[PDB]
Amino acid sequence: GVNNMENSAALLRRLNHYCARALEGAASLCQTRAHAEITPEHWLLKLLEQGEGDLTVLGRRYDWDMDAIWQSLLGWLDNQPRSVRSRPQLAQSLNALLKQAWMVASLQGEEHIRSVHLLGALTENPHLVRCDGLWPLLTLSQSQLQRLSPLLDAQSDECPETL
Ligand SMILES: [Br-]
Repeated sequence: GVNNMENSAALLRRLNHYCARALEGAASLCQTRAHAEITPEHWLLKLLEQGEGDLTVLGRRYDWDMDAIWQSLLGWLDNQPRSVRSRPQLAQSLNALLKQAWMVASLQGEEHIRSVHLLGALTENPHLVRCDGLWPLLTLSQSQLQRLSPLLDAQSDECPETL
């Protein structure tokens, strides 16, 4: 009903501008391919496409083979079957990832969701993705991600706008 609808909408409003822009990009990509559901893989592809956020900073720091991650996401994208819809919806796994990322962020005292929170949610629930090439994203624990906040705040485009 109404309360559930408004809860899902409040969750979308909590996304920072980087993550929101990427989610819109994922929805646009789904529309061009006439796919019914926006998955976390569609979102991760668009996050990496923007390539200046928390994920890119971590990839650079920990020397992830970013090309192999991108190729795995392309492979996953091309292997997805068409599922007729004039307009896409968020997949069950995406609503779950969004909700868990907010819970990760809110437990840290944050008001907004950034890509590191989506990563934190993913590392604690690896089955939210069904793409083998995403294994580097599962290498850091939530405790490690939390400790990396000063580095992310110095290098990511998702950092605070003030000191
Ligand atoms: Br990124």
